[PDB]
Amino acid sequence: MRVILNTGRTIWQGQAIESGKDLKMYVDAAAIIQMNPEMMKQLGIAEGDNVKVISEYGDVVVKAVEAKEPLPEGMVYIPMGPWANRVIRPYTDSTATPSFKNIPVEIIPTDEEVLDMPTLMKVYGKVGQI
Amino acid sequence: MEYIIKNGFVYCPLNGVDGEKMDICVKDGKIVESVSDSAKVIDASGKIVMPGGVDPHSHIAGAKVNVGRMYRPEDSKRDAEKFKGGRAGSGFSVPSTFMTGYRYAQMGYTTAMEAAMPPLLARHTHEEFHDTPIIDHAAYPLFGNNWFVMEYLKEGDVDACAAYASWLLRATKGYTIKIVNPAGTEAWGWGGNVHGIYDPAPYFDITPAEIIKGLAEVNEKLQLPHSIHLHCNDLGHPGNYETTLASFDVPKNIKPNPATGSRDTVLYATHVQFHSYGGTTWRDFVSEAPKIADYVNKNDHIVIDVGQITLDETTTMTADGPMEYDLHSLNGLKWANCDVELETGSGVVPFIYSARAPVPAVQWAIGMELFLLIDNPEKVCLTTDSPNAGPFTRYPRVIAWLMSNKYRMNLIEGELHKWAQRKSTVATIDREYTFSEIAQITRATSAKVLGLSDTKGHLGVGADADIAVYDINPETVDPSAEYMAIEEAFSRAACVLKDGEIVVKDGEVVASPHGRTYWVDTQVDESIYSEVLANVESKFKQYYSVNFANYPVQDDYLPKSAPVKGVML
Amino acid sequence: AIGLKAYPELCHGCGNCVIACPVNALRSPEVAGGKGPTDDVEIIMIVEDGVVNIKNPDLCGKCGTCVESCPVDAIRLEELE
Amino acid sequence: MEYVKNVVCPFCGTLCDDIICKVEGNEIVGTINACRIGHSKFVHAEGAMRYKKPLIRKNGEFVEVSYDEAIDKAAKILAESKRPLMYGWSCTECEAQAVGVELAEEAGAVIDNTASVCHGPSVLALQDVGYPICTFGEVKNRADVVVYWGCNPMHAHPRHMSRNVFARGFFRERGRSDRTLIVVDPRKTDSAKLADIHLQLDFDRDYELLDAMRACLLGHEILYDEVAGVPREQIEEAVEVLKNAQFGILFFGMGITHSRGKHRNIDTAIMMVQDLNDYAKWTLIPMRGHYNVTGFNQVCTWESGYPYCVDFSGGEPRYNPGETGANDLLQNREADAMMVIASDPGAHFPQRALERMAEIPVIAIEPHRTPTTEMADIIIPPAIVGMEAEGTAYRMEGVPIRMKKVVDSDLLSDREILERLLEKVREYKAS
Amino acid sequence: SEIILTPKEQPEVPLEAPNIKPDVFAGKSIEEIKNIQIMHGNEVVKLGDFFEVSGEPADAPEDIKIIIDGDVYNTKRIGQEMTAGEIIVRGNVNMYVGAGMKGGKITVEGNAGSWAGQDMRGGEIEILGDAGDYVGSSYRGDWRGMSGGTITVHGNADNEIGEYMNGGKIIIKGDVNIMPGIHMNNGLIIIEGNVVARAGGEMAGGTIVVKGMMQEFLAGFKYLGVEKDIEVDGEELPGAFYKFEGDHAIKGAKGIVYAAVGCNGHIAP
Ligand SMILES: Nc1nc2c(c(=O)[nH]1)N[C@H]1C(S)=C(S)[C@@H](COP(=O)(O)OP(=O)(O)OC[C@H]3O[C@@H](n4cnc5c(=O)[nH]c(N)nc54)[C@H](O)[C@@H]3O)O[C@H]1N2
Ligand SMILES: Nc1nc2c(c(=O)[nH]1)N[C@H]1C(S)=C(S)[C@@H](COP(=O)(O)OP(=O)(O)OC[C@H]3O[C@@H](n4cnc5c(=O)[nH]c(N)nc54)[C@H](O)[C@@H]3O)O[C@H]1N2
Ligand code: SF4
Ligand code: SF4
Ligand code: SF4
Ligand SMILES: [Ca+2]
Ligand SMILES: [K+]
Ligand SMILES: [K+]
Ligand SMILES: [K+]
Ligand SMILES: [K+]
Ligand SMILES: [Mg+2]
Ligand code: NA
Ligand code: NA
Ligand code: NA
Ligand SMILES: [S]
Ligand SMILES: [W+6]
Ligand SMILES: [Zn+2]
Ligand SMILES: [Zn+2]
Repeated sequence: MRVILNTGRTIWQGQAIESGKDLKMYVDAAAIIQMNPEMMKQLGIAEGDNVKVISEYGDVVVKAVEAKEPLPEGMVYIPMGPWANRVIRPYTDSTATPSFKNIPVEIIPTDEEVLDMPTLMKVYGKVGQI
Repeated sequence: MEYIIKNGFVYCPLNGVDGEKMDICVKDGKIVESVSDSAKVIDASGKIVMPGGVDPHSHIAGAKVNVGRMYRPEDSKRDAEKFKGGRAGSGFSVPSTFMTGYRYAQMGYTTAMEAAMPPLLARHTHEEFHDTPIIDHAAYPLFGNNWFVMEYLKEGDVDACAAYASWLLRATKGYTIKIVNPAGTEAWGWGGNVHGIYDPAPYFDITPAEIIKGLAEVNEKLQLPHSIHLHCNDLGHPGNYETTLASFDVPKNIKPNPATGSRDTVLYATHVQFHSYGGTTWRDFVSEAPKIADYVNKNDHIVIDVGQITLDETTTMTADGPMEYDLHSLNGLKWANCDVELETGSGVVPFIYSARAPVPAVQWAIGMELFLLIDNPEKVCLTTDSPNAGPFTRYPRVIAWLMSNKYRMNLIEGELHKWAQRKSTVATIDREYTFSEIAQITRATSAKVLGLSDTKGHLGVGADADIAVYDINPETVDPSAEYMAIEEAFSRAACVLKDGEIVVKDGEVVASPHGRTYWVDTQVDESIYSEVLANVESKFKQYYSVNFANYPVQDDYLPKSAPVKGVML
Repeated sequence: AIGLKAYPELCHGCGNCVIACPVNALRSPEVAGGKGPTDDVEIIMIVEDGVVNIKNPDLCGKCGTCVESCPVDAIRLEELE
Repeated sequence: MEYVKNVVCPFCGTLCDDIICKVEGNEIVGTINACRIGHSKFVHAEGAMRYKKPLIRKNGEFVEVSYDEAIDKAAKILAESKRPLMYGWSCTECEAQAVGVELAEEAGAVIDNTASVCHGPSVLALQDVGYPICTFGEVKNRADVVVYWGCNPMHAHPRHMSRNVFARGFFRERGRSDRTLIVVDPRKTDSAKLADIHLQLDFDRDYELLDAMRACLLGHEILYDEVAGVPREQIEEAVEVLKNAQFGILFFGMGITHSRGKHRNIDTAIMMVQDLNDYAKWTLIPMRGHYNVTGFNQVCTWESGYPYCVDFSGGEPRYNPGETGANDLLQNREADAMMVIASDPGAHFPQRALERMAEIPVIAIEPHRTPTTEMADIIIPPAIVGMEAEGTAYRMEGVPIRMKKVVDSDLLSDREILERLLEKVREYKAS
Repeated sequence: SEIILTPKEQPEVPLEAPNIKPDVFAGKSIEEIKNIQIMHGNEVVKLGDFFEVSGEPADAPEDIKIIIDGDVYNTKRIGQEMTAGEIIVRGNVNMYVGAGMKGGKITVEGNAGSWAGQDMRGGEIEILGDAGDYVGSSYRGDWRGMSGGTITVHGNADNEIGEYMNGGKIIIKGDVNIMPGIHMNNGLIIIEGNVVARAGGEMAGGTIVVKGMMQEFLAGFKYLGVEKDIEVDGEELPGAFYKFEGDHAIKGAKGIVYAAVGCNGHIAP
């Protein structure tokens, strides 16, 4: 289904970045998609089920969680981090600042696993430069 | 290290030297009686030798200055430079810090004072001064709208207010009691202002006249080197000359008592051009500079600076928050503001002073009347409230206008709006300043009134070796006819020494030493000091947004601390 | 009986409850003005190790001011037994 | 167990300076007063990597090297680059930031901070229309109307509301009861749950709502019956609440800097705040993110004349956000090398910028393992500002506060690393 | 006289070439033109290092026609501040094409980057492809923008076209994205295609004409009615248009927005 992706802070994502972006708690805080219970019923999913998020700019697998901060109808929330930044709009409109918030995306349930932090970064294929 | 500056025409008003050919000897940062035969020679034949320039009022370091820099990228695009051997910089009216130090040194200035420092933001002023090369400097903390000052002076407790000022000058590493629109900027904390010297701000119930008188008494009880430094209420309004003259009389019966230096005046009034307006509105507006000049001529307790209009596109930045909002309401240009908790306010607005527009033309004439109708240059300093009336790089043009009635008449009869002739007496004044009088208003008056004349503003034995050499021959130049050569020579000094080391050679910067930070060290009765400190800390716990322990400026911020003593036990 | 109960696992350590409490504000001028205490003081609760921590429960009057100040229901008035 | 008081928190722009650190045998083991985030920065989480030595990438694996070897290779990269990008800076102190500006001049680099992904649009706006602000103590002591527009302080500046809203001030002695709290956000955030008025507007329509509010403020009719999902009558009522304030403060965040219009959303909010001063005293404060993002823009401005996106390729400074910002230089493939300091673009830049980071040399001056170190060729670990190193930081409304050294580290400070890098870049440029 | 610049391979680090203009080429031989300085990142290089040069010199810029016979997608500031003569680019250009130009003509056969005609004073710019953001805009912080000249884009353009415009004319034959005429003071903007949102946002004066559909508009505008067969600064535009005055969020605003009736019924109150 087509939804609007909003991204930003959570206190839990804050605690995780300061504890360690190499820990399991960062995957648990930032590789997630918050949604209203009504949207979870439309998709036929439950908390803890994985979701494939696709935009014009990329793709990512994140874990569904029920939103404790209610969303307007048709909006979802992925906390800021490398999972969110696989799919948001990179273009700056000649300002230097990308479009991190309110991007149209396609979401469907998936049996694929969420990628941990080092594995997710391998999608970019870093080539050693020295 | 030894230097001998040979065969120049010396101008040192404090020592009575008026263009005499003589040698100046230098050893390890000081002017001395004589040097050995191995001393390096600086040939000044056919040139003018003066003490290093001393600027008593400029906006060069701190919060309001940096908002002006940040929010004016177009001011930087207009004037961006990379100095050979130095740092990159930019800004025509609000230069970056390295460029500021370079441009003062290039025109032979070696000391400049930051005119308006908010106490809570003092660390910002000192950090900018660290990145300001060459010039010695000081910063003036603001007191005219401070909550502690207003509540102690309301009750007539000048002893407690003196203990608070002693602590604040040390905590901010400041030098002067600066007063800007007393009570008015507090009233601007609620969107208002005060009108005249008998109108109180809300709640505090203390008038501007009571703040001025009380702070002048505090200043002399603390035996500070400089006097109170006042920016009057009602800045820029037709008919404000009456408020100005009334303000000038408020501290007249207070006797000066500096511990350091030779100051003998109780009041310093800044950028008086903006405070000399007649009429009741802009429909019957006239210059009242002749009445202001007549008051200064007849009274012995006052020194002024002019705030001369340079006729440029510049930036206004002051601690007069409501005046800045009113300026934005008139020209519609971008407006910045910063109300600082319990202390002060500020605003920044760009401003175009066009020669062809009627109010800028009269404002230019008002400043010229103040310089030229004040008989004694010992009562005057050359300023532009930089950048408010124009950038400090225009001081050489101000000098050239003062030395040439031909330059003035070429502007008056040319582009300058006819209001300069109809609303002022400037076209009837043929007086031309001499080289001695120029030296008086650019280094002697300022050094003396600031309490620094034992070491600054003169070329006598015992002075710090801060020296400017200008490529002007006073035996052959006609300053009236050759006004563009005067302007050009004062803009690019042939040689500048700072603490006896060459920093400028043929208008180019060749060395970037760090300058000293002058600040005032005072000690009051231990019992009143302890009582005031307990009250200050209690008010921090309840009403400030920071903890008392983190408020004072740490020693790390002053690499060359130069304390000056006031009262001691 | 009804008494003060903390849920530190839900707490942000925002300090709204600490400041809003009239008992804490009366005992500490720093707290009255929005700061965490620096001077040594005995108050009902403080933010410690990032979460609300109840120190002197006997001083609580069960007024409900702290409860209105918490948007995440991390401090409550409920039956303690 | 020792208690170190009056400590400054090195996390967000609230820059709390009343932190108490619990110290046991050269280790910060706990805190008092710091929120959940601040506490997490101060204490070590078991299992998190804290690098003890510099590292260089070889062939997928990393090898430990000395500071001399790592700085030598980093200097060679910067010296040989035609368009080097020096990015981050917001989580270090002002002295290290000033060495950075000097190094960017020496290398002919572009220097830029996190403002280019944050309040950079607010900087573009304030340059065009102005900046009417105040310090936190004026909010605490005078404000009767507090607005949080497109910011969620309960999750992002956790002690901000307790310090500025619940606090009892000089003229607002009843604290929360003396203020009207307004929150503008498309979500029902934990900050909106505390508000007296929650304008739950349509996303990406703040500019449209602000146009209607400004026309109404100036005595004009609103053309449409509903704007950004808010009925005409309720827009008129919101404007009356603002006009009746004795002292109003507009706090704003990423909700309007990142969304449709970017800098023009801030521009219209600033102009509304300015025009409100004909009826009531009004000011604004951008909710600056990192504890020292503000300090970089202050340092960079006072030294060069420009705040961010500063290009020194031509010697004299030049400024063009949209051309000279980090994302512009990476996405347009102009940058040929990148030095990262005290920031994590690996985690926090969009995919299109990461694709460029995969193809160019990356130097990371970073203490912990992050997505940026996963993309790095050289890792140089420093002592952490506010815990193991001192220096100035600037709060969101420009108040400077000195950060403290609470415990000792054998690692070099960022300032020391940058001074050695500057000396080595000069040596390579000469040879 | 024609001077031909044939580009060699364009570098990945862009070139900045403000000296590519008839004013600099005037009075120089072919060998002197090859020595003209340009920037390649943080290094100063010669024009000849990145272009083959041929043709016939001329003493006056009005008699010079520069032909760039190839793609210069990574070359910035071509024609900056030119006063006379002509430039034809047989390919794309990067940012700042004709920035601050006072006279003469520039034709770009391909696409142009952002800031095409920034701060323009006079002359003509014609882009046969698409343009970026800030066509005919001002510089950061300045309240005084484009004061004259004509810019025509045959394709589409992006955001903030005519930002702070204070004279001249901009014609977009395709579509625009958001905020065309933002802070406009004077001048004329004609959009023959569509607008996504915020046309004339914060405008104080000037005229904006939209012949296609405006998806969204602004509540600060006053609706004046339908006007047919309109005429604006000599440009005759046949058909019916909804007329609006604003943006009344600005004090003393006198700007006009015309929107074609056929596809803007949802914009009229
Ligand atoms: N926990 C945590 N705290 C942090 C950080 C962190 O990484 N984690 N980083 C710090 C930094 S660098 C920054 S900049 C601050 C930022 O702090 P905030 O400015 O609070 O930033 P966000 O949480 O990204 O977004 C704020 C709100 O904008 C809303 N929003 C989305 N679209 C729109 C819109 O169209 N209109 C409006 N009005 N609102 C909208 C979102 O729903 C969200 O609640 O946080 C700082 N604090
Ligand atoms: N999708 C999405 N993406 C976003 C955002 C969003 O809302 N949505 N927000 C954006 C914003 S506003 C911002 S600012 C960025 C986040 O900005 P970043 O700078 O990417 O944020 P952090 O992950 O906090 O990175 C700070 C780094 O500094 C390191 N560090 C801490 N102390 C020190 C020190 O003393 N010295 C040095 N050298 N390093 C130190 C930390 O370990 C950490 O890795 O994210 C942006 N990206
Ligand atoms: S209990 Fe609630 S109000 Fe108190 S600190 Fe925790 S989150 Fe904040
Ligand atoms: S219930 Fe009332 S007294 Fe008890 S902690 Fe909460 S606010 Fe304080
Ligand atoms: S609010 Fe920000 S500065 Fe204050 S303790 Fe929490 S993270 Fe640290
Ligand atoms: Ca502009
Ligand atoms: K500037
Ligand atoms: K006297
Ligand atoms: K609750
Ligand atoms: K940690
Ligand atoms: Mg104040
Ligand atoms: Na939903
Ligand atoms: Na004052
Ligand atoms: Na005339
Ligand atoms: S930030
Ligand atoms: W940020
Ligand atoms: Zn003043
Ligand atoms: Zn001044």
